Amino acid sequence: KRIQSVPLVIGQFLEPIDQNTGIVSSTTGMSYVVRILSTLDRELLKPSMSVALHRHSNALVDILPPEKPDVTYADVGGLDMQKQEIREAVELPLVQADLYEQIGIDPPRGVLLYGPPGTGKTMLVKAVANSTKAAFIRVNGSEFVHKYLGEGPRMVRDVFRLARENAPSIIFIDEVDSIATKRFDAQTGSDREVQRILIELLTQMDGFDQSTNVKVIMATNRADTLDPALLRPGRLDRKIEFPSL
Amino acid sequence: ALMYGPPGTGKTLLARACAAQTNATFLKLAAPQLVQMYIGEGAKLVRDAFALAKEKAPTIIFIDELDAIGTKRFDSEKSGDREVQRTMLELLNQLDGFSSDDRVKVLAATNRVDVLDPALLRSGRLDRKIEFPLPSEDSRAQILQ
Amino acid sequence: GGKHTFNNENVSARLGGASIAVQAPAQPPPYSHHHHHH
Amino acid sequence: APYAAKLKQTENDLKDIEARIKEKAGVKESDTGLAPSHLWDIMGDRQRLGEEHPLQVARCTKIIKKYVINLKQIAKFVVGLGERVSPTDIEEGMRVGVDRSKYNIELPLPPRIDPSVTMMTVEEKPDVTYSDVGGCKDQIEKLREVVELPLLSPERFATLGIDPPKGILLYGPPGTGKTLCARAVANRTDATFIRVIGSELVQKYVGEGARMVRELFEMARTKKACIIFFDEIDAVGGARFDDGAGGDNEVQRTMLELITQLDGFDPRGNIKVMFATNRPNTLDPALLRPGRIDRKVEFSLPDLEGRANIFRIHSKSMSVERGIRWELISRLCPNSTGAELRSVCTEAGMFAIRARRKVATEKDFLKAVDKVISRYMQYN
Amino acid sequence: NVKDLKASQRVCLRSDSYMLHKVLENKADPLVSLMMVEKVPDSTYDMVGGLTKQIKEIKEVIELPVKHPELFESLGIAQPKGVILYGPPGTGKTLLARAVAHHTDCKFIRVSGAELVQKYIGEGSRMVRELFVMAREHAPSIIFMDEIDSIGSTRVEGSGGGDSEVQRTMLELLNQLDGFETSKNIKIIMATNRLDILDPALLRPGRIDRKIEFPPPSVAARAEILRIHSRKMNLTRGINLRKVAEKMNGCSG
Amino acid sequence: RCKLKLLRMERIKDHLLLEEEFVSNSEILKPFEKKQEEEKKQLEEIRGNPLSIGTLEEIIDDDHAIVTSPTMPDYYVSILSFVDKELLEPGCSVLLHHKTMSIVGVLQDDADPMVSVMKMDKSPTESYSDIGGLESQIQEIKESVELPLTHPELYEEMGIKPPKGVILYGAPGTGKTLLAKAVANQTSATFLRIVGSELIQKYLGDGPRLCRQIFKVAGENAPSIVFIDEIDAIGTKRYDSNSGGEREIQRTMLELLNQLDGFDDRGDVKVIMATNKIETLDPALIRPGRIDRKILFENPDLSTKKKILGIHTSKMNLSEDVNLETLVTTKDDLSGADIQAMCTEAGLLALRERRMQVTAEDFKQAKERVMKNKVEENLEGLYL
Ligand SMILES: Nc1ncnc2c1ncn2[C@@H]1O[C@H](COP(=O)(O)OP(=O)(O)OP(=O)(O)O)[C@@H](O)[C@H]1O
Ligand SMILES: Nc1ncnc2c1ncn2[C@@H]1O[C@H](COP(=O)(O)OP(=O)(O)OP(=O)(O)O)[C@@H](O)[C@H]1O
Ligand SMILES: Nc1ncnc2c1ncn2[C@@H]1O[C@H](COP(=O)(O)OP(=O)(O)OP(=O)(O)O)[C@@H](O)[C@H]1O
Ligand SMILES: Nc1ncnc2c1ncn2[C@@H]1O[C@H](COP(=O)(O)OP(=O)(O)OP(=O)(O)O)[C@@H](O)[C@H]1O
Ligand SMILES: Nc1ncnc2c1ncn2[C@@H]1O[C@H](COP(=O)(O)OP(=O)(O)O)[C@@H](O)[C@H]1O
Repeated sequence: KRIQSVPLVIGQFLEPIDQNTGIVSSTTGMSYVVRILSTLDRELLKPSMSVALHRHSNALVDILPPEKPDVTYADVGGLDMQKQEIREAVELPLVQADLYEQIGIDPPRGVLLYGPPGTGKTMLVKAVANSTKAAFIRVNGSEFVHKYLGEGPRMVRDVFRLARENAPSIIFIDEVDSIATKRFDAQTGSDREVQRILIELLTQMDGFDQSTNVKVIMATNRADTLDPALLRPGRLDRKIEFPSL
Repeated sequence: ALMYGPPGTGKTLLARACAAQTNATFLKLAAPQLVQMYIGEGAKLVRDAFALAKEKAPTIIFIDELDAIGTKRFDSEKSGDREVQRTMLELLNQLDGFSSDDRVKVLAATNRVDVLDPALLRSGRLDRKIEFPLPSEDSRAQILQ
Repeated sequence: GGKHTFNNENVSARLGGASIAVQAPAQPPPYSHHHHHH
Repeated sequence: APYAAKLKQTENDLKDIEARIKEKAGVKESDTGLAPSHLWDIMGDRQRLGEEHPLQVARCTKIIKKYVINLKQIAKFVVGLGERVSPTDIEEGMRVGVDRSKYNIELPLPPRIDPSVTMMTVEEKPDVTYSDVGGCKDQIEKLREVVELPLLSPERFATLGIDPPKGILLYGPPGTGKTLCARAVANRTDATFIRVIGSELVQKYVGEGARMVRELFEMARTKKACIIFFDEIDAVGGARFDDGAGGDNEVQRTMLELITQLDGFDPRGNIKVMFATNRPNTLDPALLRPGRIDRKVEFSLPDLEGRANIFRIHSKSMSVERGIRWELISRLCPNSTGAELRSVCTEAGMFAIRARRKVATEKDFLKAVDKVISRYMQYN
Repeated sequence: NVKDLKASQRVCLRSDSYMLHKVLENKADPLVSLMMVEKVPDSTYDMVGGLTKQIKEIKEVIELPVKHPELFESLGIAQPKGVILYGPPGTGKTLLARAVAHHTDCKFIRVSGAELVQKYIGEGSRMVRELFVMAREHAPSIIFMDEIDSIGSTRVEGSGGGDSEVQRTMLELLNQLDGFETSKNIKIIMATNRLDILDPALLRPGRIDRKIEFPPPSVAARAEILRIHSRKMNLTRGINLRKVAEKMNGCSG
Repeated sequence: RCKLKLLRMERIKDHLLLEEEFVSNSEILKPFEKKQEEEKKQLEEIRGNPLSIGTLEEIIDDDHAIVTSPTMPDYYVSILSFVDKELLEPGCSVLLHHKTMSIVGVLQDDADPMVSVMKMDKSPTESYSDIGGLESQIQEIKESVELPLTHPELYEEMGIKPPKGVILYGAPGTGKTLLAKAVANQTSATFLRIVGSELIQKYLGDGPRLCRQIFKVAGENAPSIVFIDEIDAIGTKRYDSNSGGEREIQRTMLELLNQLDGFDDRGDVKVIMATNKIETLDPALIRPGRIDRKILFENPDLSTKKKILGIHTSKMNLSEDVNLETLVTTKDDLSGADIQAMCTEAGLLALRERRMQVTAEDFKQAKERVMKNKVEENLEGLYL
């Protein structure tokens, strides 16, 4: 227990090779093989976690582990039944699940919120987080598009890599009609990548993944433009509408 | 100063002249003579020259192809993208470090102006400009003779 | 036999260039002769 | 079912026995050595620990009335001497010798001479001549008049009153002999030559390739009357642009080590330049301005007469009957290049070998043409 | 011993003496997360219904050359090396490759399109090659792919090449010298929603020896699709779900 | 098949060989020389256990030299005088004592790993007579590549400068990549298997030196053969390309066409390039000087197919009623590779009926499947 005291040195686990030996690529720069000690967990290490080492040996010692929306359904105006439907789609599946299990079904995945702007779409979704306490990721659809090839779909795959990690989690997108609209064909190189964007987005939900994410909350200004292949039931099944005037 | 305009209007030549007629010293440096591999090889080089020119004064500076460093802000965190521009960031602070009392006088040259960073063109640093044109037909008679 | 250290640092710069891009919208003429001008 | 029981295992037994050999011999490798002076190893150890320690080089910057230095890696010291002479032999600049422990000076040594440029000089002279060229008789005359006459007969150019040019460029379609006439002139040089490898100017460390450019010339004007042969400068002498990606940003900074060095404040004496391209439109105007390029040449395609003298070169080594008439073959090979004739002279010979004759004919040439070039009624 | 060292492997060294005392494994390649599966999915062949003839071709090509392939040496032909499966969305094709994993006994790799691309020149075509080597050492193996990197019937212009160069290396791996000489146990599956757009090159036999049509169902077809989705519902008595299919043809599946 | 007596001769000779060498090693070895007793006893006495590696930028006579290297700075170093001192050169590689630096030995090449991968160690079993679909396309390159290693008198008596490098294109499914793995079986010289996409790397100036490696290693290891495949990867066409990635593709394309023919000659290196679409690519890499001919593959005719399936089907029983000779009648827009599938599916389609030997129904039940996939090439039908 002595050497487990200070002054340690940091690193970064990579992978094991045996019941009592692993490896590290520290911050100092180099890579070293090193033996873990007993009196220590094992269940919690395999990823690129954080660690602590003994300096001269470059041994291993011990483990070390580690926006704020303020609104509520009275701070909002009225908008009664629209609120009622996302409480069904979003609030229940996060704090209530036996509901959807015993009946013989699975939850719906995310929704979209069509209707003209300046209408409390985005703020509603913030309140939804504020009650359910879950994490929240806000982002805009004109950011997924990018000029360097593949500099977009790296994005759409990157957020989910963490929106699982900080689960339970949801997403809002204040505009998706931009990068989403039916097209009969592409006679162009740029616009073809817009399909490579979308087809990964459409892939992540439907392919194998977790279940606590209710991620997609597609915002827009209209709904008569999207791909019905995006509207394949399983992807989105709760259209939502707001006043205009 | 600055001497913009196209290839062949007599840019580098004229600096071969002004270094002669004046009874002062004179200096030279191509721009890529500045940039170097190591991460502190350039900036120290330029703080020397202007400092050396405050010494040995009065002096004159010549920067032949400013189109290399002076382009724009190539935003990045990579090594090769930073060490380049960080030279330019020294050049500016060198221009805005002294006054019009100590008797240096810098100039420059280029084949391009639709490529380089306007911060150099800001009022005070390199203000007076020269639009070296092509030559009119009367001038054609002098040059051949 | 030897007491000196080495201290292999990253004093050198470096770079990786594949600045691959997409659009190239440069210059479409659909009026190569204005197509009867009138 | 009868025998296949055996073949399926005996066949899969070989590999067990084959690698069973790999576990029988061992391994063998060498690096160096020597037979006759096999007893080197009496002077080595006595040479080892003595007064032949290693040093750790640097180069000075100032000699204050002590001895500042700068290591290769950025680490600057201020030091003194042992037995080496302090005041006199040394000066600024040079490469030196420094201990590994406490950093005293002990020994000078000359400036740096990069390997690559000495990997870039040519020493053994190729074989071709202007009599082996394919009868592009004019264009050579514009070439050599740049290169050799200002080095052999300057008494003409100078006395009449002309400062000769010091730079050429070659451009023509491929297969035409741009590189041919340039490997030639090295034969008739009467001075050195350089074969610049364009692959060594684009290293992946900034401001490096340009360093190789200027040293390429510091060694030149050291020497007397050097000349230089670039090739495919479309790689390096590309145009310029501004992009916030701009991934060709670096290579632009190299070429500027060139053009500033070719025309400004005359580091040049008598060194000439030679280029070559297949894309003479894209490359930047600065590298095709006078001063840099006082001369350029179009290796256009051949004509029928000159087309023939290509055959007379590539045909001598051959077994052929006396009586073919080339003035068909030329007429019947429309606008085409040196090489596409050299393939033809060849493949007339190959179709012999396909039939095991021993001497060619007149038709087999024609039967080659239809195979190389490769009917129409609306012209007859 | 210094002769069994399969070269380009990965070992230990002793500080202050630089002497080997262990050996490690070839893996720790960079792209492994999406590049394989460590825990299987959950689905199986009776979670799926409405089509079974389609299955019989899969297990004819996949499992027979792996389960006991002595047979083909009697039958005097070549093992196959891939398929492809087409049809509209909402039919259950990407379903099946989740489900095939459960009942393999050989491992499984999956690549949605757009994971290959990595925005540099050759970062892609280094990545495909980093895939197949990870197969052979882990042989046998199956690969599953939604593919549009191979979209385009080889259009000819500037920056749609950067994926073509990621396309063309893979054609080598399936019928290279070595690939045709090595790709004997490695195997492949790919999917799509269209095949009017691809090359004619992937679509040859030697790379995909047969292909599949997944059509949308009949009415009596669909009835079994509901019983499986309703196996956990309560299903009050007086149901004729042979009718609900007919009241509305689910034009999907 | 009773080939076995032409098989049981050799493994017994792989055994008598196995008998010999261990015996040749075990105590009929005769170790007593000064080499194993004095030479190898001294080197490890002064050569430490670790011998670092580096380069050298310059040298001086009398055992005084210089080094450069990544981990350390430069040095001024001596020599021990058993290295063949009049061998080494700038740019070389070295063997440095560890405690002190000292040039002790030098290695032959230490060129790069990946080049040492691409070479052949095995040999692919395919060969001539694994294919018989054709007569000329095989021949028109064989005389470039396979005779001069056997019968070069026929190229010096006639006395010419032979060809070195070809290309082989055409519609797919026709056996391009095949025809390499045949000739590489029966060459007696080394061989290299590549794709053009392999030789572009992200970093700026790693390809153009790589291509200078393999056209070096093949030169020194003559005679030699190279095989690029799908070269339209990198060498397709050039444009001005206001960008920064497309140009590093060009530099490789431009350094390659320097290697194949430029100032200095290459040696005896015989390239073989492949491609599916020429006219949409390949500007100047395709000319003489570099590739002295151009082969055309196309989807077969009738009479070729008579010889294609016959070898695919020289093993199946099929003895009943087939009458192949009107099975494949017209062009039918099918290559030699649509043959291999039909012999396959109709092989097991029998098997699923738990019958082994085959009839025609099993064939046509396949042929209808393949041809079904064909796009409506005559979607026009406008041209009566
Ligand atoms: N106005 C002029 N008077 C005399 N000579 C001239 C004039 N313009 C051009 N020249 C001739 O051109 C050459 C000088 O060109 P100059 O120095 O302008 O090139 P540059 O534009 O500096 O090239 P870069 O801009 O690439 O450095 C000299 O050889 C000179 O003889
Ligand atoms: N005029 C000629 N007479 C004889 N042979 C020629 C002639 N021109 C070209 N050749 C043949 O072509 C080869 C060199 O052609 P050339 O010098 O045009 O290549 P290049 O243009 O440098 O190639 P690239 O355009 O790819 O750089 C020689 O090996 C020679 O066999
Ligand atoms: N026979 C079936 N049994 C069970 N589920 C089915 C069946 N057919 C369709 N499904 C449903 O269809 C969905 C899968 O659709 P499918 O996998 O065909 O689209 P996809 O293949 O993912 O499209 P793409 O691969 O182009 O992204 C699942 O949600 C699944 O429940
Ligand atoms: N005459 C023939 N005899 C036997 N097989 C043939 C014949 N012609 C074609 N094939 C078949 O064609 C297939 C090879 O196709 P091919 O090698 O032409 O593809 P490829 O275009 O070379 O691929 P890549 O473009 O990646 O090199 C082999 O499976 C082979 O069975
Ligand atoms: N019913 C409402 N009650 C309270 N505030 C509202 C209401 N409708 C709109 N707002 C105001 O609109 C703003 C947000 O508009 P927003 O929903 O962002 O438009 P969009 O949905 O187009 O992004 C907030 O500042 C909010 O105060």
